[PDB]
Amino acid sequence: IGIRLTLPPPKVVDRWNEKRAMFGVYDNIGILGNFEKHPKELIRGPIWLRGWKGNELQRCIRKRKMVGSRMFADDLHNLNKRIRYLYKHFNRHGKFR
Amino acid sequence: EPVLRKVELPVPTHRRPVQAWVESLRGFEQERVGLADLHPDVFATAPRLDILHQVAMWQKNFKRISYAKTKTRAEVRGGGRKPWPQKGTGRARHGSIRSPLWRGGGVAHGPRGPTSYYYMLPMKVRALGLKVALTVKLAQDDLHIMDSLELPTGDPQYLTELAHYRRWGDSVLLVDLTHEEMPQSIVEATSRLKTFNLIPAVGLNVHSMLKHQTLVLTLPTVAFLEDKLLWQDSRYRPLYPFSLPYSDFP
Amino acid sequence: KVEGDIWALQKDVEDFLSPLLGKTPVTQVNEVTGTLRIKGYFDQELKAWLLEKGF
Amino acid sequence: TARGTPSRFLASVLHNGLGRYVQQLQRLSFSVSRDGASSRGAREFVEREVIDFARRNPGVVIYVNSRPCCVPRVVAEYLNGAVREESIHCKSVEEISTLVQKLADQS
Amino acid sequence: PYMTREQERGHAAVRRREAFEAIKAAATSKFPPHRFIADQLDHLNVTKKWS
Amino acid sequence: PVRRSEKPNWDYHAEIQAFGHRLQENFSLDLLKTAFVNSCYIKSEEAKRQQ
Amino acid sequence: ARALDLLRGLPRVSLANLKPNPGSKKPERRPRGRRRGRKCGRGH
Amino acid sequence: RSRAYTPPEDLQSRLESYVKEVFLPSNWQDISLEDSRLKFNLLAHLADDLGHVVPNSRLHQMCRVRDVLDFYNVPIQDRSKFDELSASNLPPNLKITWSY
Ligand SMILES: [Mg+2]
Repeated sequence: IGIRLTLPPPKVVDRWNEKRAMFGVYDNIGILGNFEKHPKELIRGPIWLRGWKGNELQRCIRKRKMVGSRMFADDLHNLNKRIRYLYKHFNRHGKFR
Repeated sequence: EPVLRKVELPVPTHRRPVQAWVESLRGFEQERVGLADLHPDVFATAPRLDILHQVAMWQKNFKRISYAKTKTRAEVRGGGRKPWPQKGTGRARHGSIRSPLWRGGGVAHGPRGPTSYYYMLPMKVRALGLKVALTVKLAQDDLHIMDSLELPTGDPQYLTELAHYRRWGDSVLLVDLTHEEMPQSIVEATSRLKTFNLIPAVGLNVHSMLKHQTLVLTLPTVAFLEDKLLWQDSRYRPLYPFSLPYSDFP
Repeated sequence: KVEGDIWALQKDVEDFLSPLLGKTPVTQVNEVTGTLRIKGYFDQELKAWLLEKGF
Repeated sequence: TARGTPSRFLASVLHNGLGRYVQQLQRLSFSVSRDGASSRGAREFVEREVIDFARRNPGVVIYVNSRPCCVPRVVAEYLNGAVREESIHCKSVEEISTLVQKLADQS
Repeated sequence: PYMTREQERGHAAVRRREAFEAIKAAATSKFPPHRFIADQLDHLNVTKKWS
Repeated sequence: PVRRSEKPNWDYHAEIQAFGHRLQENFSLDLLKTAFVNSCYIKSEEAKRQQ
Repeated sequence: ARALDLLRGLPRVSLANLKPNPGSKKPERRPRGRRRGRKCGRGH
Repeated sequence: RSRAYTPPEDLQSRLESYVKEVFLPSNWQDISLEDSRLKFNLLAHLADDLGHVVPNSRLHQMCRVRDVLDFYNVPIQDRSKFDELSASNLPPNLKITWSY
């Protein structure tokens, strides 16, 4: 059917462990540190999208203009494909016109 | 002996001084040694829990950038031709065996792209809310501010037994003036504090401000936070980015 | 940036406004935000009323 | 609907229309957790209404087992030998009193 | 009819003025809500523990 | 079907006072507590004391 | 100033309380259902 | 290691004695708390004799000696709920337990 059969694995999760303990510690970095470095650098994440959060089409546009010459050919053709798709997607057919 | 740590910035006359006891971790059963104050802008502003929830959101969404993706009507493998005879059978024709209507194809409007939600929102307001949460911890019988975060002992059990003896709370976050100048004994004992934590100067922030049951601020560091909130108080129109030199920046 | 028992300031603003337009003041405080707002622009005279209050 | 469900005519415990108001609520067991969110307002009954409840009609079995549990519970049994279980999850203190008295005036 | 055509002309005007005034007084009192802060504090208090 | 003596929230003194109050007719609590006891359970408990 | 003490009249303001201000965001209605949407932004 | 507090009987007299140890003039309750080290010593003696000081969040509202006596005259009854509700002497129709 569509249910489980027994009670599932017991969710051993310590909500108070170290790798979550400092979650945002030293993360008011800018005005609480005499303006040396903004929070706009403290994020450890991909350089395609580290803090210019536009739309989906914008997301891909930034991915291209940042790292396109660093992809295998499948990713380049893929990013080009969806970029063409989205450029057609924005201004063609929708609810508000 | 006594000690009276007033605030350096002149708090206005439209409120009295914001005073409390001054503590220390030196005495294992000897607290309440000295008493001092702070400006109303430091620990006695309006309650303003809404600002605190704003601080909560700007915290919990600050850096997370999820990576979950999918495939579109051209991404997953296969699909260029008409899949089967469109009208010979009684079935349904399609465009592909690789569109999102069949068993294996597309997750049509799923989260495309490793997305991010950074928010460098109003930083002075973030400061005021950080002050607000500090004030909340002040009134909530939680702001036990110590003179200096020295460790009179090396055992973490000394800290645990004092904390149960002080009836501080179930969780503790103690923060100092300088990380290199943080006392070696305090951090060494603190390294096994499985639920308590120690923190440097800039780290006083919102999710941290809810994180423990109570926070233990160092006295000169408390003044440092006051000065920071004071520079947060009445910031003129920025015409240059405040990382470079100014007239009186430090 | 109002502070204190703001409802008294609302009553005072209605009283000053009472001769100003006759109708009762359409005003709302923002108790969490610690503010007072009056429908309509009675601005310069309100600044005068606060100035004559001196504080 | 109705015809898909059974029937049971209007009667009493022991033909008590004559003798006396033989109040038919032998047992009733609310319970709250020491750290329990949903039973918080129900704790209010455990604060206020339960003493008032036994004041109003002491002749019933009032139970607060009050386990460190997940939700409030009402265990009603009576001289009719049946039992009805009443959830009180996320209810109001006024609603707690309403549930209590409505359970009381039943059979 | 119990009276002439011009006989009760205006015979119910003062109450008409009163009714129009009442409609005008009660009608247009739409404006921003007035919000207390203790209500926000109480909604904060809703996660209350026992003793 | 186990007896209600073997479920939660039972107290013999409490149930005895319930036996007093529920009928809205008073009684001597010690006398009634004795009265609810027959002798078969007395024999059963006396035999159970031997094990 | 009754504000701080009135706040002191509750338990510790934990993370379980930071409510968005009433009027933060209008409800994110999925364009469907028995009341809001039957054709979802296009009509018949 | 106990938060339990009871107001003493000689509180006004011991308070006047501690005030004299802190400072002289009439109207003892009208002495304000603008002074710093005097406030420190006064609260120190009051806590040392009493065993119960005001909350540090309550220190800022402490501005005079009358409220200082009053908060020291305020009874603080504290117990667990399984200890407090049970000790309210509820009627025989219920005996609640909190096995936590
Ligand atoms: Mg697939």
